[PDB]
Amino acid sequence: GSSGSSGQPTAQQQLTKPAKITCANCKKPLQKGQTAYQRKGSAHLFCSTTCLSSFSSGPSSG
Ligand SMILES: [Zn+2]
Repeated sequence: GSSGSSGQPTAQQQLTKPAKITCANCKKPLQKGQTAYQRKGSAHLFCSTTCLSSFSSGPSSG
């Protein structure tokens, strides 16, 4: 005979949704109005190209 778990224990606490917007690279408070950069099929914004590119990590389980 034998046994198993086959369970997925999940439980975390965090803010349902953010209040303000920040760069996904430098994490800077983008003033309301300033233009933001967004990649294709992605929900991440950036302050400027310099970051948009920097963020890109590469071939890492992605
Ligand atoms: Zn940035």
